[PDB]
Amino acid sequence: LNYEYPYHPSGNPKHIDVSEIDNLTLADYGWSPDAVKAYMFGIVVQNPDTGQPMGDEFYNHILERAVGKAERALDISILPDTQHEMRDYHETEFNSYMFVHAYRKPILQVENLQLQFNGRPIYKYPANWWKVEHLAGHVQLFPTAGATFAPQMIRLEYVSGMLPRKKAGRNKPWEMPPELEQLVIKYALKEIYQVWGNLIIGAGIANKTLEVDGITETIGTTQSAMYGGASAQILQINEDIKELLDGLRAYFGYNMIGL
Amino acid sequence: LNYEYPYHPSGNPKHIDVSEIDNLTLADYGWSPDAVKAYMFGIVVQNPDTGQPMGDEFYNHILERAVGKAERALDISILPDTQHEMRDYHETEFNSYMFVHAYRKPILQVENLQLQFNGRPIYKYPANWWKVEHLAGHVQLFPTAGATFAPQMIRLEYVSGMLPRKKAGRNKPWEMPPELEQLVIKYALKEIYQVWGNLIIGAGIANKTLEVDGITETIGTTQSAMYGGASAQILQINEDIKELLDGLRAYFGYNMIGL
Amino acid sequence: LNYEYPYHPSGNPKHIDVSEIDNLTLADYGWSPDAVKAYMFGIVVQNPDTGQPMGDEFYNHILERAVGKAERALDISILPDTQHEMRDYHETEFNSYMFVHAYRKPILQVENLQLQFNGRPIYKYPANWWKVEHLAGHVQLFPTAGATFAPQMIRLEYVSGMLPRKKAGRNKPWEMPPELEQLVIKYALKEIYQVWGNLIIGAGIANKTLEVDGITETIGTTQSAMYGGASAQILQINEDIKELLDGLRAYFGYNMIGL
Amino acid sequence: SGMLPRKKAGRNKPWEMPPELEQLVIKYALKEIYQVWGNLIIGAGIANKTLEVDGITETIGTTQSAMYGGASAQILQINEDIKELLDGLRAYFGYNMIGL
Amino acid sequence: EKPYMIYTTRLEFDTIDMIR
Amino acid sequence: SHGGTTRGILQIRSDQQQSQHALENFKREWKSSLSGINGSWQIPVVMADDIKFVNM
Amino acid sequence: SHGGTTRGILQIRSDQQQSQHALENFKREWKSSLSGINGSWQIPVVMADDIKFVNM
Ligand SMILES: [Zn+2]
Ligand SMILES: [Zn+2]
Ligand SMILES: [Zn+2]
Ligand SMILES: [Zn+2]
Repeated sequence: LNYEYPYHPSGNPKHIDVSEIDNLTLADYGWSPDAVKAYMFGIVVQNPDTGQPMGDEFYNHILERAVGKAERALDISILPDTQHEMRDYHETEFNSYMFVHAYRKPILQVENLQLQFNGRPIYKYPANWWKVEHLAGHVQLFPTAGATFAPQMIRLEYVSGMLPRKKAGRNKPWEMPPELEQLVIKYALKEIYQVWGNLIIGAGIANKTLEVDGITETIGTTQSAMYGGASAQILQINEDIKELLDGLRAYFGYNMIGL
Repeated sequence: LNYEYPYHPSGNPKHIDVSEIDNLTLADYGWSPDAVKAYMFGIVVQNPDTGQPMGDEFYNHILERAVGKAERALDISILPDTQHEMRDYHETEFNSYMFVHAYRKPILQVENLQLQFNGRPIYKYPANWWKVEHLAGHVQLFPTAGATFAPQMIRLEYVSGMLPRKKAGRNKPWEMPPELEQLVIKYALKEIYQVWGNLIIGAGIANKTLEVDGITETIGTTQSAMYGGASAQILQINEDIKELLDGLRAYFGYNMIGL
Repeated sequence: LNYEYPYHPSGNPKHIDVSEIDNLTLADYGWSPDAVKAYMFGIVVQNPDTGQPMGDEFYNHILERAVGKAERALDISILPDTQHEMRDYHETEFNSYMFVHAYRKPILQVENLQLQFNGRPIYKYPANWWKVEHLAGHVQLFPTAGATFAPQMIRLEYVSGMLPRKKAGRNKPWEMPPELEQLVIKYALKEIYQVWGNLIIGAGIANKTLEVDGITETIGTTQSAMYGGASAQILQINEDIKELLDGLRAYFGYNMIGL
Repeated sequence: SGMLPRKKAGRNKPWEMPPELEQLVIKYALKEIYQVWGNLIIGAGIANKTLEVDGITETIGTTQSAMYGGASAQILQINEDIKELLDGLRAYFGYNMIGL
Repeated sequence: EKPYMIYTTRLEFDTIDMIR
Repeated sequence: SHGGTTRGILQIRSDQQQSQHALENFKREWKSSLSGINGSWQIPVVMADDIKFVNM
Repeated sequence: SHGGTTRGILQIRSDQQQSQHALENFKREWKSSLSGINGSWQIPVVMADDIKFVNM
């Protein structure tokens, strides 16, 4: 075997280059204004004072915040980032093959793992000892060869995040599931419908009739004193979000810790 | 007996060639835009400002996400893919004829199975020992001849997925049930109905009346301040989905693990 | 006595030839587009853009998926197919006259039963020992003369399915009950009514009035903002399905297993 | 196995069909025939109609509605009759039992 | 390979009821 | 010689009963994890809608 | 040698589960206040929506 040093092919296979984490963008995961507009096919949002359509700056803003919402509704790291953690010694888990659970998951790869004292490395574990479980967020060592805890004894550096899926309809444990993309889209779309619901009719109108010289024109709109113009669409989007979240909260597990 | 090496006819019969997993497509499973359109016979989805029909790209996108959703509502792998797993030693299950449960099911075939240490094979189990239960996702060995667990001792490679069924109305345990196709269709169709429900009528109109020079028209639409135009169809589709999911969650079993 | 070898007249009587399982078709069970159209007597489904009636391809498609649904709502094999099973040794059931429960039922006939080791037959049981209970799905032997379980010791081949009934109003335990036909029909019909409900009126219309020069024409349709055009028929079909399923879930028993 | 048709009016031997089971089977058929017929009483999918032409005016309200089909009432009554008959017949035949 | 990402119904009088 | 010694029934309940195949591979999951001395102190985790044991 | 000696499960429940980070620094709040002889007679105050302990 030959490999780039930390990335032992069995225990810590390389999944991404540290150059690519700066090159990946939201558009590479398919989150783009065009996708939102596709879900709003046959609708256009434009300023009634000017006819100007809504700018892609707003779409990208909403998309980035929707990504943040998805990254907090589930205890996951969606976008690749380098994580540096200082973790505590605990006797039970240290005896349990040096078990540590990362704060962020999935793990793309582990970059460094050391035992240290006042920042001095006391030991540097050989990379061939590192065992990584990517979707779980678990790291262990399997060596080839006065108190129960102490603070910040373990120094851990790793890359968290998810890669874009390589094939249609499929994902590896380190690849974003196809439906989490749709969840983020639904979160963005739920905001866009709230914007659009103000512009179907003049402000604050639920009904109008206008008649001139016996020509009569009359409208009942979807607005009402209770429900906004986009009420039904938002309700449906919330149902879809509920189904998607149930599915994804089955894919990622329940959080647990041993006291 | 003679066979291609890993695929012992009794314990691990070959069901697919590794060339075909690249060639299979959504269309081979009967997921196509036309299969969706058949369920909306007599409707067209059409931009009221241009008369252009919606492009099939959106149908394919929705289908690929609907397959992802179906693969998360049920704990299954639908489309064929090659899975590589490093699995932990557990004493009870290792003593239980080397029982391992695959993360993904059904198993189409096992490709490799080895016991290893830092990537070195410690032993390679003869293929005639491998016992596979395909729909369950179970692998065992039946040999011809200081701690309760250890990480990533077992190396398992296999193909998960389902093949398209060979006969009408029938499926083998490694073949897709006819009703799961209908489930994926219904998932796509729910989204297409959400799109189309905005376009049946002028946006945000619940009632209209027009009177001009002795011609009078009045229309009440299915749109309302509470319900969108396609509410009814979506509700019925949700009922069908619920029935299908109950049936399929009876076909696949309840998940269980021994702690 | 003289018989074709496996089909001992007492313990394993022959009910079908292995040539016929390829010749049987859905139409031989009476599932045909004409039957569906008979239940929709006095209605026609046609494309409003062309007047073309709905094609029998769609009816046969829906029928095949309805068969799949019926085969999953009940734990039964409707259509004849050859099943090959590898079954585990369990000490209690092996001592209990070599009791095995087939995964699929009814049994039309058992084709092979052997005890084997790595695919080598260790013993071939004489066909005059085989005892079959067809509707239960049970096979036993009544010979004329270090662990509690082991994987895939028993090799069993059999034909599952049901034959079309020979007489009006009657069925043998291996013959399809007359009402399961009607259940499959009702499942197909529930889809056809969902298609038809879109075409009774122009899209999205609940009410219209049109008046020209004092001639007045006015319609209230069965569509509404909540309920689809075929709501009532689907509700009635669901009631009928509930009665049929209760009856058939009394005919086939509750599933049970001994741990 | 089976039953013979009864030899006297209003009476059955234990091997003869009860008169009410005939009515049960009739009611089961009739429920389906009413489901068919309930689509045809009126133009398909019409709940209300009004027509006015040259001083002739007609308005019709049908038993069809967005909730209920045209034969809903008859089917409901037939289901009540079926329920009564089934209670009676499940008193005539006993509860199933087995010794384990 | 790559993931896909971006009538007739007539009103008429009942003439028998008109005769009645 | 003749009795039922059966301790009780484990009632698992959900929207519909498992297929026989599902139930037999659940029996394999059970016995490979919990039977005999080898399984003797493990506890199964099960996520059914409700689980009951009836003492007979 | 092989058993689960675990006394029970402390079920804390709220509208959503804590993140892993939150839960690990809650473990630090716990052990720095309650573990061993040093913590032996202190009682935690917790204001979760509901708290339950399941005896196993
Ligand atoms: Zn975790
Ligand atoms: Zn399982
Ligand atoms: Zn059974
Ligand atoms: Zn009896």
